[PDB]
Amino acid sequence: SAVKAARYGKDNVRVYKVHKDEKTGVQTVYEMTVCVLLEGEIETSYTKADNSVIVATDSIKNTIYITAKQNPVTPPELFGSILGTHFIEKYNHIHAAHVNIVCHRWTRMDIDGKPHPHSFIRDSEEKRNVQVDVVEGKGIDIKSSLSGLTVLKSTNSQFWGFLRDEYTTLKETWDRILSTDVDATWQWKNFSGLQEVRSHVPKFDATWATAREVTLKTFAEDNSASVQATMYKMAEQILARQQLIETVEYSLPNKHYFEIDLSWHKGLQNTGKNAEVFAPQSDPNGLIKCTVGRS
Amino acid sequence: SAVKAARYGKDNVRVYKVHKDEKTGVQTVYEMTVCVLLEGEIETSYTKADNSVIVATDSIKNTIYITAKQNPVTPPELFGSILGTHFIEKYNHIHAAHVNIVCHRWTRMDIDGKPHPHSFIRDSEEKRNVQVDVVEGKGIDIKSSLSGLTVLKSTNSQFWGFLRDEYTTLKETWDRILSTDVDATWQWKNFSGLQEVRSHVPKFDATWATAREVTLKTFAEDNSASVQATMYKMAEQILARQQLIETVEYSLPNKHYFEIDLSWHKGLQNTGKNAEVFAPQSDPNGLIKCTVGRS
Amino acid sequence: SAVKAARYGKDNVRVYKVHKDEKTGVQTVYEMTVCVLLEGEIETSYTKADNSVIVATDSIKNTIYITAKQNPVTPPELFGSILGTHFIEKYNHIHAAHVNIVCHRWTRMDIDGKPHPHSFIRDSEEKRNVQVDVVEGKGIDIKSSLSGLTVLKSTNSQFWGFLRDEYTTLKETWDRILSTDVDATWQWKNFSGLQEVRSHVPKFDATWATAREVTLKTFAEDNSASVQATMYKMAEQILARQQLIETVEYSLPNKHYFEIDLSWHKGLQNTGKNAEVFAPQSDPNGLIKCTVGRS
Amino acid sequence: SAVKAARYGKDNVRVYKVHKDEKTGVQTVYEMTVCVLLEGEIETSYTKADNSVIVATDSIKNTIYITAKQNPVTPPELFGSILGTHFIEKYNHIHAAHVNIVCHRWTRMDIDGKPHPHSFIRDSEEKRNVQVDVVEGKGIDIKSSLSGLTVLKSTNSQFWGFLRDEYTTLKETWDRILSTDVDATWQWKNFSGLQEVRSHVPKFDATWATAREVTLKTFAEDNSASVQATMYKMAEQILARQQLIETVEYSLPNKHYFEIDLSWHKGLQNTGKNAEVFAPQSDPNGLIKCTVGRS
Ligand SMILES: O=c1[nH]c(=O)c2nn[nH]c2[nH]1
Ligand SMILES: O=c1[nH]c(=O)c2nn[nH]c2[nH]1
Ligand SMILES: O=c1[nH]c(=O)c2nn[nH]c2[nH]1
Ligand SMILES: O=c1[nH]c(=O)c2nn[nH]c2[nH]1
Ligand code: NA
Ligand code: NA
Ligand code: NA
Ligand code: NA
Repeated sequence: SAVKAARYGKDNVRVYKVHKDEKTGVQTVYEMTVCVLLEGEIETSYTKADNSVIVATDSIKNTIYITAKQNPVTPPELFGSILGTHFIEKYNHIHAAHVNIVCHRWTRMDIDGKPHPHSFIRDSEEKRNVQVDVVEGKGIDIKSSLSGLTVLKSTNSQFWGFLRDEYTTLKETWDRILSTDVDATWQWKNFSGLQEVRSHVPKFDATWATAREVTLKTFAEDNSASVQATMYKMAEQILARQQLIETVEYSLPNKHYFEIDLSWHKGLQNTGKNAEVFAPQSDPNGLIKCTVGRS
Repeated sequence: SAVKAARYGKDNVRVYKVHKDEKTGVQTVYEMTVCVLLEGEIETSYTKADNSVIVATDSIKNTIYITAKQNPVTPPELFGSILGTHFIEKYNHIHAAHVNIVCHRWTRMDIDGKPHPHSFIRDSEEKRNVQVDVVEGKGIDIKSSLSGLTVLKSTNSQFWGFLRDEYTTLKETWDRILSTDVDATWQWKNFSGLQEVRSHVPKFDATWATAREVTLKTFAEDNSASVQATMYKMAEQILARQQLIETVEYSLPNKHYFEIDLSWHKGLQNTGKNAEVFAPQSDPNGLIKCTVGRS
Repeated sequence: SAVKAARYGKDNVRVYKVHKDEKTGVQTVYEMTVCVLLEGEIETSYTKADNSVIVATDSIKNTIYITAKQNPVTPPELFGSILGTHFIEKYNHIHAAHVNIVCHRWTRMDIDGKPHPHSFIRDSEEKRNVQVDVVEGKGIDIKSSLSGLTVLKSTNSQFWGFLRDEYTTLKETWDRILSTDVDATWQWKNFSGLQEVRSHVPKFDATWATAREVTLKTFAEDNSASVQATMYKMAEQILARQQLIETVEYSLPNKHYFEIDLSWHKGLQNTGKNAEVFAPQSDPNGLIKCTVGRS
Repeated sequence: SAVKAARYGKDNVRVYKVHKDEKTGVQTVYEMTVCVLLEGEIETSYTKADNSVIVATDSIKNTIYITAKQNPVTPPELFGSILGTHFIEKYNHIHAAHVNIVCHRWTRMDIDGKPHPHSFIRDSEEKRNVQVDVVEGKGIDIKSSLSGLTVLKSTNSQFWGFLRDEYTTLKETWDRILSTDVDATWQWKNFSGLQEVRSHVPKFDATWATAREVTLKTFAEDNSASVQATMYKMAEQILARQQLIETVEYSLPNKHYFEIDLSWHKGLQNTGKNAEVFAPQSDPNGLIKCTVGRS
């Protein structure tokens, strides 16, 4: 037998960081969950009990906090690139660092219509994430994303004209509910290393903002022919607004809301145009995926 | 043996309802999870296999949808009272109906600075809940609450002067992080029945708004001596602003953020005044409770 | 305003303990999650920022580990009683200690048909729990339970003869699936203090074993007329086998499995006697409760 | 813009199936959660609102139940292959079917030392899974796995000799706790189609059994030099016992149990040889991965 692939490190490292402006008293907080997995000349730790090649996961944990202490933790694309670069530069035998960061929301509170200098609220479990793969001799590959953005529209969603055969029971509809949890990923052009990442720092926050804004506006305004058609429109627009992105990926569940026929009860009408009460379905759910690139 | 207590029904009933304004095109959505448990002369279903006394849980489920179809689902205090009242009035042998409602957030989207007529976003897993106990001959007892309101302040929290003995290792602090998940309950004066509940309908939304506003403002502005002291201030203010409430209950975890001593590493200073990077602790957590009433 | 009730302490304290037999090499592990909440003359911590009355939750945490170090952690009824007793005896102003313990399963592995001296497997998320309320001048009240015991029977469950009216759509059935997650609680006679608890130590493990054995055997062998009827039989038997228990409580969801009519597809028969494929329903679910005592 | 990749279908389809022996009265149950995602000439559903190319996800759901009705659902490798094959053979424009199956445990109960004909218990959340990719012109690729197998050993785990530098604080140890959640995957030689899968049916259950048995025995008996070294031994043995497997993948968290120094309290000794009480750490955790193939 032989090791064909191997990576190891520390997962689920919770990190908080605060910035305090000594002049204004305004404080700003950041919270994330970090995973760092390393690859390199480490096969003998698996095959020969040779731990000398292992950078202990406990040490990787320490390194995550130390790096957050000495560097900005925002935008996460930059932090992840600095962290990953550290491992491949520090250890000669480590050749790739895989950094995943989940950013948690801490939005400044408004109290009496004025932003508070040091109080925050978790407004939704929506996350901003990055996957930063730092590979020696192959630069830095970054995938940025937003996830857990849960939305619903109560009309202006349709689904008709689909294939009908002996397995089909679904009725065509010209007016249905559409609800999903948005998982959207934009994949950046390869970067040659940390300097190139630094040269584009402002584009990371800007592109995340565009992705979110396009997602929400398209969802709200598209009289949707299907999840497929709507998600494609989102991807197209994001690609047109940031030329440094190569592809856009969407992963969308169709979280179904079923009509409830109540005509068995005193002839109550609750279907079609009379539909007011629906049953949200926890499972199963449609799952619709696509990766969109440049023609 | 004998039945000392018994209640049964349907839990986890997901319900959506939409309101459509035919004139303006504006739609409004409501989503909840409902539990209804009944008590009454039902002991023989347990002791003698006598199912004739059982209103099937499947039927309770149907009744929840039918009631949502024929009545407003807001405020949840009203809906729960109508639902509970139905069971005790409809079935002679049913003497209590216990209705729990969890309201899910569907906040209208703003697109290009203008509210959208039929698109919504789940802004946080914060819930608005009610527990409505409808008991024949004993009126309606309502407990309203907000839960899952997750907040953090990065300073203006203290904890010193606590008891110190041979079990104590915690250092006193004059500046720490405070984060919690707010669970706040206001208990209403007993109502004699559904008419009395109806007579106070506007106070339900108003009191929920006050509870939330007081929670947030007190959390942000109190230079906290402890969780205990801060939560008490919240309770006091809510009681002073709604005389129909008898008590206010708070349940607050202290979700700890620990300093990370990094001086072992190149003498890095990250404690006390130099503290920037912290380790959020998933567990354990302090848990602080109190019920506040009128003197 | 005034404090009407208050309790505080530390929740979610994970604890592991190992016992090593120096003679045989056999090791035995215990793992639990502990919550300790205290009551007493502590109202001024809430109303006057008087932290001198507070035993810090961090100290309660330390005390949990120290007590596990100096005392057996099994049976959990005993450990919880020792822990709770400590707080009310150690602190004059603390008058009640509320101890909740969740015991996690670590079952010894069998390797090549022989029990292994120090390797364990988590065989199910089924828990064994206790709630031990130690109240000064009122002894020790213990509620023991098993929870998360998930079971299914594929026949010998029925439900017919229930009430039918204009809200009823459920068909009567003489053969259905029954699945539930068992939550069973036995409430012990009040104990005057720790000595009395100690005098009954062997009965705690024995009664837990009986409760589980009765639950499983009754579930498997009862041709069930309803959840209500079956759970009552379980409670009766447990009460008859341990006279130190006063009441038995069951909390059982009916986790529904629905038939799937496939006759629309090539006349496939999958209902009634031909039912082979079913759709498990995640929600909603029936919820059936009862507390059984002695006549 | 252009579609670079696309797949869609139904996720989280819960399925139960029962087998009844008319002669013996013995019944056997199977429960799973199924996902089916399709690829093919479907890009116009995304780019041109052309739903004619869409096999509705609702129809995919129906097809999953119909296929379970007409075919054995065990072993899951076979069921997934039959299901995936159906879609690519039935629809000319569908060229790949991706089938994921999670099998849930329903182990027959033993009552009074005798196996019960129709009562089952969920003994752990451990799952048996398959990923079956059916691609037209490229056969069937199957990955089988076990997951959520949670284990602990209280000694005979070591970790010393790892790299030590300015980022290192971890002490070397010659006796520690090792606990993990086993995720083990065996990847089968490509199969040319469903007939070839059928020709190996008995090997699927046998290889799952071997994987589990090897996992448990190696975990229990290896005086472990590291997670890396131990997992490699498992992979090697599985590969040596089934020549139709090409690679074995392990994904193992190191779920840390920390010593608790209590010497600050009355000089209590709870470290090293005196270590009895430990603090399980929920996060962070080491994460160790490797894919092992044939040399
Ligand atoms: O938008 C939709 N896309 C689909 O592919 C589908 N299938 N069923 N319902 C659906 N809705
Ligand atoms: O606010 C706090 N209250 C407490 O009771 C406590 N105990 N430890 N830390 C604490 N912080
Ligand atoms: O056992 C049952 N009890 C009930 O009360 C019930 N209601 N619907 N189905 C049911 N099954
Ligand atoms: O088995 C282990 N492997 C590792 O790579 C490691 N790092 N810290 N502790 C560890 N334990
Ligand atoms: Na390197
Ligand atoms: Na009545
Ligand atoms: Na006392
Ligand atoms: Na095809």
